Amino acid sequence: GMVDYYEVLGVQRHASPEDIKKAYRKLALKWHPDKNPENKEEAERKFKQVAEAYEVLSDAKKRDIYDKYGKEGLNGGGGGGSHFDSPFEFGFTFRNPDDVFREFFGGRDPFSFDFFEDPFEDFFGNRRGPRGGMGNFKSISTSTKMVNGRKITTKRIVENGQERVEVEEDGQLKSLTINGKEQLLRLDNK
Repeated sequence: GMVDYYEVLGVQRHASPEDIKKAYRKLALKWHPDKNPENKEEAERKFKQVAEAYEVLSDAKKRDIYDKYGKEGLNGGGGGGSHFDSPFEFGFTFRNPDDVFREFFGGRDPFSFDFFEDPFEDFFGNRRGPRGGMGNFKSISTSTKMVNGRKITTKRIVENGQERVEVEEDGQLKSLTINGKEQLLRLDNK
């Protein structure tokens, strides 16, 4: 009948490889972890499914199998009674969906721009930019002590060459300094 991966892509069984590429790219954005983190439940599940769907469905070796079977799947060739040459299952494991998207996109929004959607030009940091960026951290020094029953924690965080000191008391930020310039926390109403 049809291959379930088509339903994952949201297309018809007669969709071309190029149309598979379309759905793949579109859904890569649509259900991207950073696109819809609010519904991470539906997003994660479908996002990962898309990885599998694309990789397998787009494989000519699997298409050969599907053509033999008639898109029947379970023992399709036997049920249909077909006689075509096809590749065999050799105990192949499942691939990390994240690695799939890493290969083809880099784990990033397919429809993003390096000149317009610059991660390092984002006040809020909703483009995988600095301020919590992986590989951007040089070194973090953490030291905690007890003062009059109070938990005093000081963190020296170096990121992108910039140093910021964070001093907390019982889990509450008391002082914050950036490159020797103390910032006023009273301005932070987030």
